[PDB]
Amino acid sequence: MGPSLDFALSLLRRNVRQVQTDQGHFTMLGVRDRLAVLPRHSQPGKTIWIEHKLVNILDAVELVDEQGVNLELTLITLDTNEKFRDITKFIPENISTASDATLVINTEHMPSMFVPVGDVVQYGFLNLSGKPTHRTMMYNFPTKAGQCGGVVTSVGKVIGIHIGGNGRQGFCAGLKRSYFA
Ligand SMILES: */C(=C/C(=O)OCC)[C@H](C[C@@H]1CCNC1=O)NC(=O)[C@@H](CC(=O)[C@@H](N)C(C)C)Cc1ccc(F)cc1
Repeated sequence: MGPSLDFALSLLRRNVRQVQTDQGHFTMLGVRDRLAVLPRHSQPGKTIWIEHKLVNILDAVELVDEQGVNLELTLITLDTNEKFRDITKFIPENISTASDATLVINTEHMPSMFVPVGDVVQYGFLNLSGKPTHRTMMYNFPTKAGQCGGVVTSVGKVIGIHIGGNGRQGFCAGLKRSYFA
């Protein structure tokens, strides 16, 4: 096995989970300890369904920038025994671009799905069905419903969470390491 494939599969096995909220199916990224991240629009309630079981959410922090503008991420703290393998060191200190990224999706409807979205570029501002949103990046791939939460990855780096699309292009909320400090 090559190393790119080994890293994505390991991500699926240890960190990228199938979840459902009352808003539908999403891909969740577990980052470290009991800390995971979802797209804010998933609106996790007091419990969330993770793979095969209902898991209690102890805390949910919706991330905004300094202008109070939406970043489209929610940090959730889970009531579980598991500590996620810590992948914080694979998350850049600042929102970074990449070449030939792969989007890793894991949902009940789209299990263990690899989507070659190509180069990921700085985009910045995105208007999400009436909600202004900062710190996004963009890939010219026609992503679809059911793919939100998907993890944007390239050469052993975890750089974003899939949040939206327009039929031609897709957009992620950029990851930075300090969110998970
Ligand atoms: C992922 C979430 C989803 O499936 O919604 C139903 C649960 C999608 C992915 C989009 C859909 C089409 N292509 C994609 O990659 N995210 C959304 O649908 C997102 C809104 C958009 O993408 C808009 N372009 C819209 C016109 C389809 C959801 C969203 C709504 C409101 C917000 F404040 C933030 C996000």
